[PDB]
Amino acid sequence: FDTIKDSKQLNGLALAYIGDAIFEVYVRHHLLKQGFTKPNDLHKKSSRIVSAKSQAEILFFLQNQSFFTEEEEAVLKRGRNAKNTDVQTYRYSTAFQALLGYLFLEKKEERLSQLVAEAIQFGTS
Amino acid sequence: FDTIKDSKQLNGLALAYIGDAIFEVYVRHHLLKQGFTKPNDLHKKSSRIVSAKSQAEILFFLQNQSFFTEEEEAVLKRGRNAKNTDVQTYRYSTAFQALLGYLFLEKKEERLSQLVAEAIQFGTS
Repeated sequence: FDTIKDSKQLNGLALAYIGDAIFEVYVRHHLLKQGFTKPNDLHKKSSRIVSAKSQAEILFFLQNQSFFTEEEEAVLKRGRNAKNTDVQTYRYSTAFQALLGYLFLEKKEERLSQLVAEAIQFGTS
Repeated sequence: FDTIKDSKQLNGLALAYIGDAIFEVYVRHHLLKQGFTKPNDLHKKSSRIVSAKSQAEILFFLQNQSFFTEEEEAVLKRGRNAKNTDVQTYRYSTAFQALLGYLFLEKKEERLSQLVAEAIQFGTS
């Protein structure tokens, strides 16, 4: 993908907007790779993993592992504050989505794969 | 992403399932790159481009350019026949989604970028 000029200046919602799609590709790819193959199977599986509640729970989990660097912490803060979903779950899921968006747009490919794998480990289990 | 064993044997719906997410990342990235930045802006933009009607129209367009190779034609046939949306628009959009899924999973990265850019040229305009 092309570099986007000043992508790191993007507001939290704009970062969360790309992050949410990125997470969906990783999760759907994961489920295919596990040998699921049926439609109603795969959509039930991915909607469960990609839901706001589940992304909130994932982020909490990763915070207790002290997974993140200070740069990533700053991007999560940006997403959490970006101006039938709970307020706190909205804030945390948007934080997680903004970080994925950020890592993707900044082309931190290795770190993004690491983070999503961790997220998927927890969110599937 | 890891290779998925016998990914090319996947049924049309399973290929369309990953293709649809892939298309969403490309389209969202495109809109960010164009310097859109507002939420209600970007979602209105991408839902318009990624809708079944618009993917049907895109595929028709590309067919008249005789864009596709014979291998890709076979994958479109698989998606079109995979067992408030119109029947024909469903069939064509699923065909387009299965091809993107296929190109992605088979790691035909250059061809996938080519196809999506063409799709986005037409679908935005």
